[PDB]
Amino acid sequence: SGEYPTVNEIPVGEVRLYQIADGVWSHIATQSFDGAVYPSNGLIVRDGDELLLIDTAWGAKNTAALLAEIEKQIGLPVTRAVSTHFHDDRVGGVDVLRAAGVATYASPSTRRLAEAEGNEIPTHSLEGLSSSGDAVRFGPVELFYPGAAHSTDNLVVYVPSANVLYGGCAVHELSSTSAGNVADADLAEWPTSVERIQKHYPEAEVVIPGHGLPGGLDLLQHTANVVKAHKN
Ligand SMILES: C[C@@H](c1cccc2c(-c3ccc(NS(C)(=O)=O)c(C#N)c3)c(C(=O)O)[nH]c12)N1C[C@]2(C[C@@H](CN)C2)OC1=O
Ligand SMILES: [Zn+2]
Ligand SMILES: [Zn+2]
Repeated sequence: SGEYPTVNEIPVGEVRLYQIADGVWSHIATQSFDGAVYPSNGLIVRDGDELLLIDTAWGAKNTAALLAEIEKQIGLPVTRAVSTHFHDDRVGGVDVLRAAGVATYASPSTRRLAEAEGNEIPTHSLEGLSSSGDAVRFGPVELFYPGAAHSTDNLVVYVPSANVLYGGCAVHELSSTSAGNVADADLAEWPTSVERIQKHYPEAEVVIPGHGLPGGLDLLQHTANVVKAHKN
């Protein structure tokens, strides 16, 4: 009924959308992994009479449900998708997208990691993102590579029309006490990568984490704090 939707409010398999700003929504779904249930976010950005999708809904059936939810709520076609790192909460569902006629994109780093680990593989390579601090335009967003953090390949996405910063899994929600799933992380580089984000996007108004509630710029500092403390 209007609040940001949370893990116990979304059965696995169902997707909800949340309006962030004019022409910007997040998508929220839930999935089981290793016997626990987790929420996760992605982004939808209006691109004229089409939509750009950022990240899958964490699984094939969730991603089909995402497409159906977008058709219900928005009614414009998803034409392109970008995955912001190689994990299943970002690429699981790319096969569904690709069979729905969505052109799927990720960095070469993400593509290599996905292939090596047996995750679904976006079709198209995003060049120009291989050095920390790199940025490229993609439709109505800017893609930015901050350096290694949650994963070595993680990208962030900025919506300049709305000052929306989608941090993906390099950014944690304010209620987080722990640094999430750190299996593939670089805890030592993570704070430096967050500081690059802070420097590059000082006018962000909304910050969206990869999992959990959006907020403001404080999510960035909070993330740096929790990662440093976890590493400690
Ligand atoms: C698919 C993905 C994955 C799965 C399960 C949970 C998470 C989480 C995560 C964990 C705790 C959280 N909150 S909590 C402490 O319970 O309160 C929250 C929240 N909100 C989010 C994240 C994240 O932090 O981004 N990602 C996850 N994978 C899997 C894996 C690849 C590797 C195996 N080779 C392990 O690494 C990874 O990230
Ligand atoms: Zn991840
Ligand atoms: Zn994640």
